[PDB]
Amino acid sequence: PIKQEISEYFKDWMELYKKNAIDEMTYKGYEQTLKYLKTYMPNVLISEITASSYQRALNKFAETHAKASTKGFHTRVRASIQCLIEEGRLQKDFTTRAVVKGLEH
Repeated sequence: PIKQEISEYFKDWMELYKKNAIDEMTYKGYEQTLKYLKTYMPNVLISEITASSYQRALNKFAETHAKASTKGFHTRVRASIQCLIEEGRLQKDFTTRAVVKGLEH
């Protein structure tokens, strides 16, 4: 079972598998994505997120960010959900088909 806030977990995750492992300038991205997560998805529990929820959060984000930017957010969040799946703590990867990443230009 996986009961925790999406934002909280992301930080937990990044500091475990990304922190000192990846480039410094690159880690900045995860810190940003973390920040974003805290904003667009406040007390959102990982176990409540649905393909729709996520797509919706992603849309709201796209209406104030560029495509490239919104993409980076998604991709990074997606990666954190993977280990959650692999570990067998999360049933369905809601970020799976939500591949739709609203643009801006």
